[PDB]
Amino acid sequence: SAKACTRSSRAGLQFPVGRVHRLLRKGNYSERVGAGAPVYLAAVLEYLTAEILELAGNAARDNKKTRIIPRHLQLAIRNDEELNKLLGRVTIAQGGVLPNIQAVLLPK
Amino acid sequence: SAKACTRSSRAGLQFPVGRVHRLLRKGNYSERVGAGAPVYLAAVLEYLTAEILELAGNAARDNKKTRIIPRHLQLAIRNDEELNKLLGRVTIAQGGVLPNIQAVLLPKK
Amino acid sequence: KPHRYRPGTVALREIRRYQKSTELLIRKLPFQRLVREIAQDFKTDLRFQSSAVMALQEACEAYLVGLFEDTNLCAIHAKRVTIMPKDIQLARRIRGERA
Amino acid sequence: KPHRYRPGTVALREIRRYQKSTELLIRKLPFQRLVREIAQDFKTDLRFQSSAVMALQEACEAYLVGLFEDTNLCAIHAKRVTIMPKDIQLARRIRGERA
Amino acid sequence: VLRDNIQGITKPAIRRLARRGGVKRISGLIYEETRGVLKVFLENVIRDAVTYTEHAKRKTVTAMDVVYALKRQGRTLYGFGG
Amino acid sequence: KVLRDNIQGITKPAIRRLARRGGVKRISGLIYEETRGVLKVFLENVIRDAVTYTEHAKRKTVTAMDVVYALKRQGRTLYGFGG
Amino acid sequence: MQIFVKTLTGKTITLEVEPSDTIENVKAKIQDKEGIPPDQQRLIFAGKQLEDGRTLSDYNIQKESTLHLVLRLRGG
Amino acid sequence: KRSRKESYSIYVYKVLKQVHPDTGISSKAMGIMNSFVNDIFERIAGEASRLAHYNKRSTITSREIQTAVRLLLPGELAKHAVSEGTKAVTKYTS
Amino acid sequence: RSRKESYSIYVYKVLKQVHPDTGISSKAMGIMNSFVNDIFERIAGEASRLAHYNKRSTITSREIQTAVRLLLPGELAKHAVSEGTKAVTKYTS
Amino acid sequence: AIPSLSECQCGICMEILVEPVTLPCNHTLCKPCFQSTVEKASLCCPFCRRRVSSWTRYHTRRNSLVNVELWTIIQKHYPRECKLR
Amino acid sequence: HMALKRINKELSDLARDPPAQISAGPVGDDMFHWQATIMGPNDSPYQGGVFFLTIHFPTDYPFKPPKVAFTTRIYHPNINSNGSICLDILRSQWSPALTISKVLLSIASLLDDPNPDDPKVPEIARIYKTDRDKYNRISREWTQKYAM
DNA sequence: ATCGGATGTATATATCTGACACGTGCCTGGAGACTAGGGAGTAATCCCCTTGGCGGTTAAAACGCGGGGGACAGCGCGTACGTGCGTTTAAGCGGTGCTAGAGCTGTCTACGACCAATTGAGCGGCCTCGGCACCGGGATTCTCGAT
DNA sequence: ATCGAGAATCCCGGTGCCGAGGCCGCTCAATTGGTCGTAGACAGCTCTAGCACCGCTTAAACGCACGTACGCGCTGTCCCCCGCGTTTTAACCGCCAAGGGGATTACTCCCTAGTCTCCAGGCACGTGTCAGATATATACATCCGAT
Ligand SMILES: [Zn+2]
Ligand SMILES: [Zn+2]
Repeated sequence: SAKACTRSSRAGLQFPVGRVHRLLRKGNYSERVGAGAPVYLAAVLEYLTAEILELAGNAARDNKKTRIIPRHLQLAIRNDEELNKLLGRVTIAQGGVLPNIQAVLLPK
Repeated sequence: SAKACTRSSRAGLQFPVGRVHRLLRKGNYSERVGAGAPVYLAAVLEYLTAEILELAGNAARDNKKTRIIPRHLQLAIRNDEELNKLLGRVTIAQGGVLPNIQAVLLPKK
Repeated sequence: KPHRYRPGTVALREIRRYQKSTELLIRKLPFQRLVREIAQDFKTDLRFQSSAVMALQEACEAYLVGLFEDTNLCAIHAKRVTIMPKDIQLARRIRGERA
Repeated sequence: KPHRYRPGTVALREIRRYQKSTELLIRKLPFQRLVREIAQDFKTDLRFQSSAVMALQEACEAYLVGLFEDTNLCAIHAKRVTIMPKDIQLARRIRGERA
Repeated sequence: VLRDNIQGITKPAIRRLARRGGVKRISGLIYEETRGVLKVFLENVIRDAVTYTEHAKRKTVTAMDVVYALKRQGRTLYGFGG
Repeated sequence: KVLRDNIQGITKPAIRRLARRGGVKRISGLIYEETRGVLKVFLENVIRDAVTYTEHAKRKTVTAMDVVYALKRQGRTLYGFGG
Repeated sequence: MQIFVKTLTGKTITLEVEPSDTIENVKAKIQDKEGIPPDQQRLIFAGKQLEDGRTLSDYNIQKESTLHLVLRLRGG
Repeated sequence: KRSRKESYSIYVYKVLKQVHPDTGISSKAMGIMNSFVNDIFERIAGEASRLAHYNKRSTITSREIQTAVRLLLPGELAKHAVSEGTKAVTKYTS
Repeated sequence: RSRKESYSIYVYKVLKQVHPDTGISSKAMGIMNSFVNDIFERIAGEASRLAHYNKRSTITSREIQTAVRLLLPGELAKHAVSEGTKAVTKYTS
Repeated sequence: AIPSLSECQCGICMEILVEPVTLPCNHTLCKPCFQSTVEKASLCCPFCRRRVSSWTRYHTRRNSLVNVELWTIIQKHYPRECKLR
Repeated sequence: HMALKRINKELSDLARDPPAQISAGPVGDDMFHWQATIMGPNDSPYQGGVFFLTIHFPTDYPFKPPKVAFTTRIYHPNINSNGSICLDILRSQWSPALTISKVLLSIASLLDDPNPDDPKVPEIARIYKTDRDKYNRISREWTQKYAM
C-alpha cells in the first residue's frame, strides 16, 4: 500500500483500524501488539457484520418493510445454521422465537 | 507483623506469596497488582486445598487405605454438595462414578 | 345452537398468534414489585433503573420459553400431549440446572 | 437340571460391579487406531504421544458414561427399562449438543 | 415491605408463555412449579447483580450490572449495551 | 497407509460394559450404531482443535497438553494430565 | 552567496540569495526559478531544518553550503 | 458536560449502506449490532491472547488472530473469515 | 534440563498438616496441581475483569474478595472470605 | 434459441465458460475467474455490485457452484473450443 | 498468459475505438509498462494543457488495479506534487469489469470537475472552495507555465 | 413359607516388588533498600432521574358451568434380548532396532515501544419530513354441525 | 366422500405522529516523524522416545441355541382442563413534585514499578524400603426350584 494515507482505507476496510489497535494494546491482552493483527481483526469484524446485516436486510425486504428491527435480526441469526451455532447462547432482546409446531400436535 | 521472617511465614500460610505475586504480575491480568491481593488469594487457595485433602483423607480412611488415590478424590468431590456444584464440569482421571441404581430397576419383593 | 369451538382448536390459534409477535407477556408492575422484594431480601434500600428491570424481564421470558419448549418435547416423548411437573423436573435435571 | 440365573440378575450384578472398577473399558489398540485414522483424515503425517491418546480415551469414556446415564434416566421417565435410539437423540437435543 | 407477591405471576401469564413455547394442553400443577423455578432463577441472577452493584460502592442497580451477571452465568444478552 | 472401517474396533461388549457402568439394565439392539456415530462425532470435534493447536506451534507431534486445552476450550476440562 | 539544494527527485538547482535574506525569501526565489511551492518545502542544513521566519544569517550558511530538500506531501 | 462515548455506529451504518443502499436501521438494531461486534471482538482477542501466552511469546501477530478465528468460528464462516483476513493483510502490505 | 514449577511440596505440607499419617500418590499430585492452577486462573481472570469494568488499573484485595464471593457457592464463599480476611489482617500487622 | 459463441465467452477473461457459477444477480462467469475474485477481489459481482457471500457459503457447502446444464450445452455445441485448453 | 492476452485485446479495442482528447500506447517492448497523454478540457481552466502520464501494470489485470502516475508535474486540487492520485475508482471501486478505456475516461472526467468531498491536499481544497476566480486563474498560470 | 444346592462374594495370610518418602548439590529466582510520579482517595457541586402520589378507563384477571377428549388402568401376544457354552481372533506383554523430531544454545537484525506536534475523523446537539402506527371498511379463508 | 352459516384473518385506503438521518460546531486522539532496546528467526547440535518389527500367551469377542418377559396395541372408564359468559379488580397512561445519588472537577498523597545487589528454597538426581497387588485357601450372603 502507498504510504501517507489513513489506515482504514489503506486495505479497503470500513471498520476502524486505529481504534482496534488501541483496544488491543490497552485491553490487557498482551505486552506487544503486532502491526497486522488489528487489520486482520478489523477485516473479520467487518465481514461478520456485513453478513449479518445482509441477511437482516433481506428478511426485512421480505417482510414488506424498509427498516431493520430486532425481529429481522433474530430471524436472520436463527435461520442460518452456521450463525445459529455461533450465537447459540445469546438471547436477542425483543426478537421472539421462530414459528414452529410439532407434527403430533396438529389436528387430525 | 514484626516483619522478620519470609512473606509466607509472616502471614502464617503455607502457599507461596512470591510465586503467586510473580504469576499475577507476569500473567497479563492488569497493569498494576496490589500488595495484599497475593496473600488473600494464597489464603483462599490453601483453604480450598485443605478442605478437599481433608475430605479425600477421610474417604480413604473409611476405605481402609493409607494413601489417596484418584478414586478417593472423585468420591470426596462427588459425595459433598458445594464441591460438586463447584466442580460439576470437571472430569477426574481414574475416578469412576458414584454407585447408585434407580429404585424402579431393583427386583420386586 | 351457539357456536362453540372444538376443545383444542383455538389453542393452536393462540400458539400461532404468540409465536409471531414479540411483546412482553408478564405484566410490568407485578414483576417489578417481585424483583424489588427479592432485592430488599438480599440488600436493603436499593433503587432499580428501569433498563435493568426490563433486561431482567427479557432474560426471564427467554429462559421460561426455552424451559417450556424442552418440557413440551419431553411430554411428546412420553406419548402424551399434556405437560406435567415430572417433565419440567426431567428437563431441568438433564440440562444440569439441578443435577 | 442345570442352574441358570433368571434374566435380569446378572445385569444388576454387572452394574454393581463395574461401578466400582476404574480402568479403561475400551481396548487400547482399536481406540488408538481410530484416533490415528481421524487425525490422518484431517492432516497427514502426524505422531501421537501416548499421554494424548490416554487423555482422549478418558474423556471419551466419561462423555459416553454421562450420555448413557441421561439416556437411562429418560428411559425410566418414559415408563420403560430399555434404552432405544430415540432416547439417545432426545437426550442430545435436551443437552443442546445438536439443537 | 412486600409479602406473598409471587402470586403476581398469574395463571394467564404462564398460559401465554407456554402457548408461545409451543404447547397445546397444560396440566393443573404446572403453575406452582413454574413459579418456584422462576423464583430460583431471579434469586440466582439478583445475587450476582447486587454483588456487582455493591463492589462499585454504588446503590442503584443499573442495566450494565444485570447484563454482566447474565454474561457471567452463561446467558449473554444483547440490547442494553455491553 | 490409509485405514478403513476401523470404527468397528469399538466392539459390542465394550459399549455394553460402558452402559453397565452408566447404570443401565436392559439394552436394545440398535444402541450400538448410534453410540458409534456419537463417538465419531465427538472425536472429530476434539481432534480438530487438538490438531489446530499442535499445528500453530509449527510442531509435528500432538502432545497431551494440546488435547487437554482443546477439551478445556470445549468445556469438558480434564484433570490429571497436565495444565 | 550561493547554496546547493538537492531534492528527492534528483534535481539539483542553484539559487542566488544573501545571508540576510529570510528563508521565506529563499523559498520565494526557489518558486520563481523552478516553481517549487514555498509552503511545501523542508530544507535541512547541518542536519537541522531551516525555519521560514528567520534568515540564512541566523543559520550561518556560507558559500558552497548544501541544503537537503525533502518534498512534503500532505494528506492521503 | 457529558463525557464522550465511543461506539461502532457509523461504521455499521456505512457497511449497511454498502450492502443495501435502500434500507434504514433502527436504534435498537444499532445497539444489538454494537453489542454483537464488541462480544465477537472480546472473544477473538481473549482466545488469541491465551494462545500467544501458550507458546511463551509476547507479540500478537496476524498468526494468533488467524488461529483464533479458525478455532472460534464454524467451518464455512472460519474459511471465509481467514480468506478475508489474508486478503486485507496482503492489500495492507503493498 | 529445565525447571518446572509446581505446587507439589506445598500441597504435601498441607496434607501432612491435616492428616499426619495418610500418603498421596503421583496421580493425586497431578490432579491437585491441575485443580490449584484452574482455581487460580479463574479467580485471577474474574478479578481482572472486575478491575477493567470499573475503569481501574490495579488488582487490590477487595477485587479478589468480590471475585471469590462471585465464584464459590455461599457457604464456601463465606468461609474463604473469612480466612482471607484473617490472613491479610495478620500479614498487615 | 441458442446463444452464439461470441456472447457466451466469459466477460472477464474473454474465454469460453469453464463450469460457471450462476449468481443470484443473474450473472455468469467462468469458475477460475470466480475463485480468483472470491480469493482476493472485493467479493462482489463485477457488474451490478452486489455481494454474494451468504449464497456462496450455502452453495459451497452443497458443492452446487457448477451449473451442469451450461457445461453440457457448451460441450455438445463446441467440443473443440473446450478441448483446446 | 491470461494477462498478456487481456492487455493485447485492450490495446486492440482502444486502437479500433480511439477515445476522446486522450491517447495512449506501449512506451517500450515490455507490454506491462504503458504511457499516455491527455489534453486539458476546453470547459476548464486547463486551456493549452498537455499532460504526460505513465501506467504500471501488475502481474494480473484486470484482476488487480493498475498503478497510474503523472510524469508531468501539474497542479490539481486532489493531486499531489509527485503525481499521487486519489481516485475512489482506483483503489475502492475497482472491479475486474473495468477496462483501461474506462479508467482513462473516468480520470479525464475527474480532471473536468474535481470532487472535493475527500480532498487530497486540504489547503488547495479550501482555496478552491473559498472562491472560484483566484483558483481558476492560478490553475491557468500553472497550466500555461508548465504544460506550455 | 423355607428348605437344600450352588454360585458368587467376602475374608484371613504369605510375599515381593516397584513406586513413594527422604538426603543432597546448587543456582536461578526470591528478598531487601531507595526514588518518582502517576493512580487513586477525598472534598465540593450539579442536575438526571427515581421514587412518590392522584385520577380515569378498560383491558385483563377471576369465577362458574357444561362436556368431551385424553390420562390411566387392565389383558393379551410374540418377538427381541438376557444367559450360557464352545470356538476363533487379536489384544497384551517382553525385547530390540532406528531415526525424525523435540528441546536447548549462540547471533543479530528488524519489528515494535515512547514522546512531540498536529490536525481531521468522530461525537454532542438540533431540526425536519417520511415511514410507520392506527382505524375503518371489505375481501378471503379455516371451522363445525348436518347432511 | 360434501354444502353452508358464523367467525377469525388478511388487503386496502386514509390520517396523523415522532424519531432517524443529515448538518454544524467543536475538542481530542490518531498520524507522522524519529530514536532505541530487545524478541525471536535462523542455523546448529544433542538425544528421547515414537514407530516398526517379532514372537508367545490366553483373555476377550463371537456365533448359536433356548427361554421368557415386557413393548406394544387394544379396550374401557372417568374426570379435569377448555371454551365461553359474566363480574370484579388493578394495569397503564397521564400528570405533578421533591431530593438523592450518579457524575464531574480539582487537589494532594503515598504505593508501587523499576533498579541493583545478595543469598537460600526448591528442583533434579539418586537411594532405601514397605503398602499393596497377587496368589491361595476358607466362611458366608444370596438366588432358584418346591413344596
Ligand atoms: Zn473468466
Ligand atoms: Zn451482479
